[PDB]
Amino acid sequence: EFIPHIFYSLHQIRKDPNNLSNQLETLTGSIRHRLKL
Amino acid sequence: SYVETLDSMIELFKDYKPGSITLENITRLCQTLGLESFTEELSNELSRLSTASKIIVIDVDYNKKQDRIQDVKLVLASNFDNFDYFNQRDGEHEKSNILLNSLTKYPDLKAFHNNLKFLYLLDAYSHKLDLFKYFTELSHYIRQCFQDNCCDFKVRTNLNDKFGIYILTQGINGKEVPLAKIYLEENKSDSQYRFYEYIYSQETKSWINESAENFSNGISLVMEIVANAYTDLIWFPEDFISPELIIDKVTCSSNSSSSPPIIDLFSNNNYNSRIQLMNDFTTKLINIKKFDISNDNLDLISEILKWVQWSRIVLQNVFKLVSTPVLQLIVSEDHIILDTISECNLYDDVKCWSKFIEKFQDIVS
Amino acid sequence: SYVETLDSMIELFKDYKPGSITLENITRLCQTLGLESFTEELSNELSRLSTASKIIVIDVDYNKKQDRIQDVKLVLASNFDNFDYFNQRDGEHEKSNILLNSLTKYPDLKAFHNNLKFLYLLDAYSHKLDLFKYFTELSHYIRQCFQDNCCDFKVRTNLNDKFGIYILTQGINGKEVPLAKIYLEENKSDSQYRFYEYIYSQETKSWINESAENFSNGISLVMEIVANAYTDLIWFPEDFISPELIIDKVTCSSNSSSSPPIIDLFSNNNYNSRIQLMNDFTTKLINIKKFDISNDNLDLISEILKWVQWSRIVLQNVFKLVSTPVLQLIVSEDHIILDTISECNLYDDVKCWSKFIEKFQDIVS
Repeated sequence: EFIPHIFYSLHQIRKDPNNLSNQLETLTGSIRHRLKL
Repeated sequence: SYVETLDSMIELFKDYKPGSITLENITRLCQTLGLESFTEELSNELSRLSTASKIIVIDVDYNKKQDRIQDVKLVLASNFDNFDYFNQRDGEHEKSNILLNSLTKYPDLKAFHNNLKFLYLLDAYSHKLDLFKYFTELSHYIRQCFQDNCCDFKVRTNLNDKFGIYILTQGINGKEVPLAKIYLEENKSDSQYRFYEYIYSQETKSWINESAENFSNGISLVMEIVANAYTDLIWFPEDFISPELIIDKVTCSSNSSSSPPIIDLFSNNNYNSRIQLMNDFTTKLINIKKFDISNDNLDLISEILKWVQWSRIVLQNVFKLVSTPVLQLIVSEDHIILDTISECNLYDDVKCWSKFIEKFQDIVS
Repeated sequence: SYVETLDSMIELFKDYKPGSITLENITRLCQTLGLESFTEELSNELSRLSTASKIIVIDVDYNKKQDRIQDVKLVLASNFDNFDYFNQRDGEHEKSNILLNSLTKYPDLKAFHNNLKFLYLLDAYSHKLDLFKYFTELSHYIRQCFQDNCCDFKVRTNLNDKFGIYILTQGINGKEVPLAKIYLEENKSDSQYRFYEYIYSQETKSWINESAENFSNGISLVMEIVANAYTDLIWFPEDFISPELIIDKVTCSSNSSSSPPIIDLFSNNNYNSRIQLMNDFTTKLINIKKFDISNDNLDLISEILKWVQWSRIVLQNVFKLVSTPVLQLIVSEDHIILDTISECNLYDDVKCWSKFIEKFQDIVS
């Protein structure tokens, strides 16, 4: 399953941009992983 | 400008994708507002999410078996326990809770987020000014001010699962129609802006500041005009209200030629062939959505509402009737004259305005 | 002392022979209070007596054929038109006019004179303190103060064709019983006594003086205890309330040996043979009828009423049961102990007091 994970990661992006760049980069990498699969 | 743009982008993302109603998204939303949050297991079937700030405590009961919110309770740590968080419906014995409704009747957290931002605003800016007390009492003072000034307006709190003081008029079918919403907003322009407690005195028939020592900083009392929506927009003379009291001017951004439909109707020869229209406006018409009515400006509520009502009953109907494909029709800021046949002004009663429109419709039809 | 004695004799004559209800006696009564009076002929059958002062205007309609008063209207020249001069009866659609009732239901002018003296007091002492406005609003502030303090007292205005704020309790049969009457009286002791406006703030849950500039001189807010009447008298510890707040101390004049029936019950061996009574009062018991509750003393209303209610439910019933011809009964100022079996104190709920009296009655019977 990639659809709910994409949704959720999308929402903690749009909820907390104030996270340090580390979390943003890691989470974007996670979304790139899910759409790659 | 980077911080202001980032905050504007964050506000846009919060509004564009509010998230689904889940316990985790409610907890994350509360934490994003700086609210302290903990989860307790009340039973094998029931979990409570409790969220707290300086004054507010919100308990959210969650049924683990049904995947649904069961109850929501607001508790204040103020000496004022009487804060109305229920919807005012005439004739229902069940006061419907705004916070519970915002989590059960809506598909997303947008309704709940807006109501929580309002409670958090009162919490952050309440001290010796208690804004929970003052905002509750203000609805009674406005209701009294209208009784004393013979204004045919109804005051309700909390309409359609949203916090606010709503000002209603009777519509053509006896249905109540919202004209304006009064609420508190953060003053983005001046953090040093002093917001005082103003009470409507029955004895003087005026607003009075009883306690000039009781103020909050960085908050404004806002009057928002509830458009039923370009023909349903309310237009004001540019000099009707001081420009310092205008919070939201709808700038027609310079790439769509929407004059007021009123001014396009002075420029476009597509009239009823029975009417010669004459413009006697001295000022430009501006679209205003939000007014600052803080402090000494509370007297303006009745004047703004009379204009909004006159503009809806008279001006908008005159424009609708003239625009549908020789008597002289003079239209000014405060008066309308149809040759020697009929006139009405802004200071006449609503019954005179209705009689003017009936006669005008009989001539134009 | 001649003027004070003459005024006391004049008050005594006014109270002893109020006069019959006739147009001439009503006119003379109004003129004796310094009210301007004129008589108009409205018709061959109807005459109006109009009486006026600074703020009050009273029209009395008289039917010449029936020899009877037909109507009475009060009009205020204040910006406050909402002064309640009707009796508050639950469930009657006809608000019965106090002034009209005082002239139609009573055999004499005594009821009308007392109500007119009260209106004249408000008229004389109203200025920027408007006492008509303040006295009307005070009934709402007291009602709120009891809701916020969880006091089981009902507030009514205008009971039994008399002006006043009446405080009622539920009696044993669910019948409402008056405990106290709040009203304004002339301050005979100090003409310089400043009477301020005090508002009950919902936000602070306290009485506040919003406008220390709004005062009247030579008036006091009086709380009178409504005795249902020597066993029905309410007795207070001498140190319960500051002696400066006591307007009317019933001095047992030195020629009738009426101790409090309570103190005679510590001296007289005619007890129920099952009870050993122990007195643990540290102070003397005094009979107080009237309290000054002006200004900062408005907080005392709830404390005085709790004492009056506790004294009626507990003390008076304990005394009745002990006096009707071995367990130790300790009676103190704020607590009563029946050996190890049952206790109650002044700070317990009314339900605890009732349960104590039921158990005490079961033992003593």
